[PDB]
Amino acid sequence: SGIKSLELLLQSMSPELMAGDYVFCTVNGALSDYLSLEPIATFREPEGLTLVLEAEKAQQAGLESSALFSLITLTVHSEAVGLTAAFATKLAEHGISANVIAGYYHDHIFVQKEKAQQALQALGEFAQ
Amino acid sequence: MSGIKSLELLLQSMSPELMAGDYVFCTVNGALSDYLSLEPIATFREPEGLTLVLEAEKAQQAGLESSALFSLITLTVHSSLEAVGLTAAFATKLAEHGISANVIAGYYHDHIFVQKEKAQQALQALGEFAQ
Repeated sequence: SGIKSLELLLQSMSPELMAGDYVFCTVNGALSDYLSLEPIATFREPEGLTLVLEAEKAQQAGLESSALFSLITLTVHSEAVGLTAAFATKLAEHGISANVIAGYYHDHIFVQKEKAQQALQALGEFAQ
Repeated sequence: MSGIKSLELLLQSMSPELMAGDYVFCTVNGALSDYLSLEPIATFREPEGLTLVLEAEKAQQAGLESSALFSLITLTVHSSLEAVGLTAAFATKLAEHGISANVIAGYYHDHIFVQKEKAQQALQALGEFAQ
């Protein structure tokens, strides 16, 4: 019953592909300097500020970014350990890299834009 | 054959490093600009509100109420934002020891928030290698 409580958690898992193209940038400066860019996500690394922002905004401000990513919010309904291992393994099996940002309420997964539809279908296999 | 490349990554050290500080997760209302003075290490704009990841006592005496304490581990292992198998590898190493991870992918490295009490065990799990 400690085994199968994870399989129950995974069955309640529900992926949601969100709107917008995203890019990861790294900048040097105060977070305050980049507020007008309205980034969805922020991380202060010792190497500099990570901005996750709409690809539109990134090139309007002419930042050297990354490949385009799509955002999948991951919901569970609703607990045990192994959730991240499970969804990341499922994505890995389809040659999809998962760049996860834990928010307060949900896990947010950034996948290659070209692989977004593939990732949604793969993660949607759990609720069956 | 994508599953075998994942296995090869699992069998490697994540080269973990424990960072200074106790961290907490918070959800707040309104603009990030309101909270700049708190100097959050991480930010996420969720539909349900702004997530802030903050030093324990920066959050505590800003009146945001007690969260569970987190330690921060960075993976120094060499990788990009499109290396398939890496999240599965580190997430698996942690799960094998009963450790839940709150992962934030940075531009350069993955950063993992684990419960403060499990910080040394997370280092041990993450630092495991085959050869």
